[PDB]
Amino acid sequence: GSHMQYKLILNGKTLKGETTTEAVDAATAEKVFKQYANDNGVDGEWTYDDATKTYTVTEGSGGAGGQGMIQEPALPPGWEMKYTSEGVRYFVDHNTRTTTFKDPRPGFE
Repeated sequence: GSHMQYKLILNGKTLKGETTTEAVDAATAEKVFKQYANDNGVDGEWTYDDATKTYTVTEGSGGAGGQGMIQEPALPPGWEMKYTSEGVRYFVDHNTRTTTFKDPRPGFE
């Protein structure tokens, strides 16, 4: 009667499931399910649809590009390509501040 049903969907990776709760407020339905999702380690962009009273908590914000593992020329941010006084090629991880030998030729053929 005075109680209205509300849904929840936990779109997570190691935590996936659905549930339902009864409340007289929308804010209360949120707050109760937040404590519910909390103990499951699920928090995310809290979306809602007024047609179905479905609260949707998605674990994440985006997925980003699926392919593009550094396949472009030039040096990437924080990288230095410098040579020794003998013409030997070495790289500098300025991100961690260390030297590293990263050449496309393994063993220098």
